[PDB]
Amino acid sequence: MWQQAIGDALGITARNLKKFGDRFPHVSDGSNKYVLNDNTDWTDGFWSGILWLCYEYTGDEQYREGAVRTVASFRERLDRFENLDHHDIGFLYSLSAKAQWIVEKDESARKLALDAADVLMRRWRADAGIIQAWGPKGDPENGGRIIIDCLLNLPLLLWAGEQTGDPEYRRVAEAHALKSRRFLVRGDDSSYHTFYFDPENGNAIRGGTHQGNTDGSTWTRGQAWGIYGFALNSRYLGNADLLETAKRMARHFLARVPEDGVVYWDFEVPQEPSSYRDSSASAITACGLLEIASQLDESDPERQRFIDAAKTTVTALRDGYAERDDGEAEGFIRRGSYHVRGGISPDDYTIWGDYYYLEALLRLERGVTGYWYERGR
Repeated sequence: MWQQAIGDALGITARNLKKFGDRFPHVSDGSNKYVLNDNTDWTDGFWSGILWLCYEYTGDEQYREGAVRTVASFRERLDRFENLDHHDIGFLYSLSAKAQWIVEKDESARKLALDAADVLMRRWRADAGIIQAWGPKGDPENGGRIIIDCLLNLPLLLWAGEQTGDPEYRRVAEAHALKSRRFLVRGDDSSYHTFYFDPENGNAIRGGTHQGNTDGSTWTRGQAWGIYGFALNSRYLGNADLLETAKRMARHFLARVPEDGVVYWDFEVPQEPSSYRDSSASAITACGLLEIASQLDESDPERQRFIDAAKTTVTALRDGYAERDDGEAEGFIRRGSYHVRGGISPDDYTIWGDYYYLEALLRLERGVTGYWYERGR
């Protein structure tokens, strides 16, 4: 049921590793080819994650060697602080360095992830009680702004806290998660993409976005980050309120899934075929649904409901969006969208969409849960 889907991903990945060399895929732009970078964006970790997932599934050394090389690249990136003055250190290092520690207990990789967690900790703004998402400290524009995507960067901090025994990691992560719940999540279970606070006292100013259709709309990837994000923090914090929020956001998302089973880029624009989609949002949600289900009691009927919804989503992605390994295609799923309003790769491969699609497949087929937290823990 999932073997063929994984098989195509494995083949595409093997081909890509040989073609990309030491460079990293980010997104495609009008073709079946990825545009690469030299480990300078916020998405490089997803490539590492894909490599580790392929290794876990196959045991094929080619994937491990590729992943190990990306980890070496990440050490170099951290030690020269190249484009890391933002909150995405989690996406970057949880899926690469922490991932290697989770996969084979490599002490060097563990150290690198810990070093990265320290740099992320400096994104915390005590006066505002939030982790600053973008820009330098005190930035007039984004100095007191949080983004819902940040929930996925907290796992690195939480993991580090459990590794070191330093209570500050969890304190900072928990505060940010709770602040995100109160101000990013809406009363109808939808969500804002970003939220602004007064840098001086942390008081709420307003919610808004630059990637969703409007400040009051529902950017689907943003909603997806909430679903998986609140569920991941729920696990680490044993916080029932965050799990409840994950469930609420998931139900909201599920009720707005179109006919073919894959969402449009925003829930509040006409849900019409000529409109852009965001396969990555559906991929992220599939993982979030499975994560939520894993935290529910086996006697809870909604548990199997979410599991089945995740399966339906992955099948929808496979059937209508997945690329077959035709020796040319470089992405797993089509029609992801980076920045629709900005006209940036609105109908393309997204390395994060590819990563979550594969993580969902690995979860369903092997019970492999990715690299957000330790296994059997």
